[PDB]
Amino acid sequence: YALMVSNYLNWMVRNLADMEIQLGAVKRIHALLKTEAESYEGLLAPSLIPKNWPDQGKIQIQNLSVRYDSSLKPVLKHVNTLISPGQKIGICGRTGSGKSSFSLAFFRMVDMFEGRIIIDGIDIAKLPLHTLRSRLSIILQDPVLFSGTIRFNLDPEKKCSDSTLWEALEIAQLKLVVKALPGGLDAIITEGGENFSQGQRQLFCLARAFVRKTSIFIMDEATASIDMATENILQKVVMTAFADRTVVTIAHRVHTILSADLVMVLKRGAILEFDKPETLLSQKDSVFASFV
Amino acid sequence: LHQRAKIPWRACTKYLSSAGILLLSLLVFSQLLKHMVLVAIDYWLAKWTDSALVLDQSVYAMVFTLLCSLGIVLCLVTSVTVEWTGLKVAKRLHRSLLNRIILAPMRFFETTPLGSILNRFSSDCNTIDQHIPSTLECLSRSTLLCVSALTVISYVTPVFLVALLPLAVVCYFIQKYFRVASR
Amino acid sequence: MLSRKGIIPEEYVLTRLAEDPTEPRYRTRERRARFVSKKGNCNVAHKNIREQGRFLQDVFTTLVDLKWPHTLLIFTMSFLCSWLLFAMVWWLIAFAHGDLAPGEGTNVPCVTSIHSFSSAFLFSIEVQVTIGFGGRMVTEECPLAILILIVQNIVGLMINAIMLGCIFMKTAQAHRRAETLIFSKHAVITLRHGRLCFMLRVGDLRKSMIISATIHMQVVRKTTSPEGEVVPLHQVDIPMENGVGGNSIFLVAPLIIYHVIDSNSPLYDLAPSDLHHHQDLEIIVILEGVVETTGITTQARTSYLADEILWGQRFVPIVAEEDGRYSVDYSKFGNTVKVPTPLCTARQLDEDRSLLDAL
Repeated sequence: YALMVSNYLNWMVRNLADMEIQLGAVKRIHALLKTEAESYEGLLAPSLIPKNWPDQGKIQIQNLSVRYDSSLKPVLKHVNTLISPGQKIGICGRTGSGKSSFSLAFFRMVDMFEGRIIIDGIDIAKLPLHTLRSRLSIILQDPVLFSGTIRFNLDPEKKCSDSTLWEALEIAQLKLVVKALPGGLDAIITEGGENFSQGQRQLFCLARAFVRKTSIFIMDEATASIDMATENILQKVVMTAFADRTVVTIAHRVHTILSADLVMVLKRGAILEFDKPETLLSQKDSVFASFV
Repeated sequence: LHQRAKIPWRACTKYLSSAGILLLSLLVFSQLLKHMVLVAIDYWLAKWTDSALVLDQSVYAMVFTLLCSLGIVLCLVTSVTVEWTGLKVAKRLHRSLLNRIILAPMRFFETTPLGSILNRFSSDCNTIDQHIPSTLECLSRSTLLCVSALTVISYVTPVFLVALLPLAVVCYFIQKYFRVASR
Repeated sequence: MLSRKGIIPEEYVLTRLAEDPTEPRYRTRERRARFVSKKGNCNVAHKNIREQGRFLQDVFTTLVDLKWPHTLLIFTMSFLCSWLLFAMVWWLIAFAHGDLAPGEGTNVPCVTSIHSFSSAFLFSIEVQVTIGFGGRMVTEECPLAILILIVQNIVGLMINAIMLGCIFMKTAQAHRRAETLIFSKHAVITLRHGRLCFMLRVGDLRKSMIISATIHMQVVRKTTSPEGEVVPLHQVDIPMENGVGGNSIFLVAPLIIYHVIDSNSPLYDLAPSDLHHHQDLEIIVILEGVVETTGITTQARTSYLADEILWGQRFVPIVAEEDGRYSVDYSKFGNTVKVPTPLCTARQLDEDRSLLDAL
């Protein structure tokens, strides 16, 4: 055993060093596990405080104080505005202050310092985030599709059949693609559709929005689209209005964010002008200048 | 100040705790018992040879045969236990990591880079699922063999431990410097 | 052997990507490299020196330079090696001559009363130290003993002569007197006679004078010429502003060593804000002179980093005539007191005077 001490001290030290360098890779994993937030704590009766489901779309924003870190820059200041049932108020604020943050925080994904984010007159500030975030359709400027089956991509949880899901998808847009699709409503989207289309992505987003049966559909203008594709998106918006009757679109495309119902400007972190009709905004001077 | 990042129990305990008590106890017991049998069979060989120089020898062979069989059996048990414990720890860590990452704020993903999350997910889980079990078994075997070897040496010659402590001090210094550089 | 041989395969499909560097702050790691320390000890580590034995050829300069404990070791080892070397020779010539074997009454040993190696070693001690305890003589029987006696005496006298010389040059050392020459920790700047001057104080603690005390002064700075030259440490000399333009100084009581800043001085564009910690200035000061008690020339050195300057202060008076004699109070030697000053570059002072005169 004296002979074999020489190659046991060596292994002890070397494996100690290897274990240290490898245990570093467990420290970093527990470091990621040390980020606890996003608690699904609904301090109410999840089935008795709201109804079966909110569907009216009369969610009037009342004194929504918005924050993300609550450190140096609030955005909203007591937005006392009401969206009437069916009144699709498409309002785009100042691109620098409240353009994207407003839509992002509409899903209770930001720090609401005070006030109450009403949903059809109900307190949605104490609603189950698992259920509340599912019955409010939205779209984003940067579309992205998770790879998998067309049914899985469009609506995995709902699992709507061909009679409902396929009919809605085909009617909304991409009828030619539907025929081209080798499988149809259950065909695998290759790598998220790396070569399918760009404007059809937003079209499928609106189709998936129509699949959740959610009355509201918060929209946003595409980063880039063709003139023909812009007309296709316009027809999709018209179809969405004629089918769901509710929408809230904050479109950065100023030369195409005019046709709407109501306008609201959030300049320097304040609501400088509100106009429930569109003609009230185009009648003024400062609001008209900022809207043209 | 942060150079001494060696975690004797800060991070090692987390790995063992994730495995569980019903598996940590079995693993430690199996390793200790297997090495005790190896010490016993070596000691029995010495006694049998000593009694065969001045010449019940069939009984020596019987005991020696029934000690090698126990050694082989204990080796298999220890190997299976170490591998199984590593698998369970890796599975539980991956499940917990996915569950927590699901329940996170959007601000976290917006702030922390996608590269950081992706790297410490894939690469770190692979290291903890295919390289830590083998390294732990090798480290355990090495250090337990070394303690066994020095104990046997001191048992054969009690004088040795008198000069072991100065020699061990030198060994300790070598270990410290190597680790600080090797990292 | 976790990965003694199994580390050869490579996945090459790793998910490693960019990560936060978390590099340490450079300001904390970087510290101003002083050319010379507060008390001599030039902190200029040399590099890539080609050794041609020059450092070991001048063995006597080396011997005097070494510390006393090392000189004592060399002193002891030189004597003891010679003593042991000749002890071997004396023992071996006796054992060759066959005089410690017989004990015969008619044989005459060539070295009387050699019975062992201890006797031979004691005989070597006696010959080279010149004690001669008489019990170990040299007879006339073998002429080789006489030759070895001559060699041992001459070697011993040479070794004693060399060690005496090294000791005498080590007692005449004057490096411990340069530690009684005292320079103020931090220097000041103040307008004396309407001219902005860089002051300083130097004092002597011993009562023995230093003759021919010469003060030099240099401004170490990284200076670049218009022609692309980048000198790393362009040592620029500084006038001492004496009464006869020389570098001489007569030091009994602590004196003020001030340098008037003019158009020729490199310190002519110094701003009080530009006098911070991370600044490229170091004002070397050299106080030479021959010590009167030994006649050996010395240097006293110090450096004044930019942060070691205190703008707009003056030194407190130190000498008072409390009794018939003059009294110097070294307690206030360092002390400085603030005084109003134009907090701007000295160039803007000459320009102001010129503009006022024209107006």
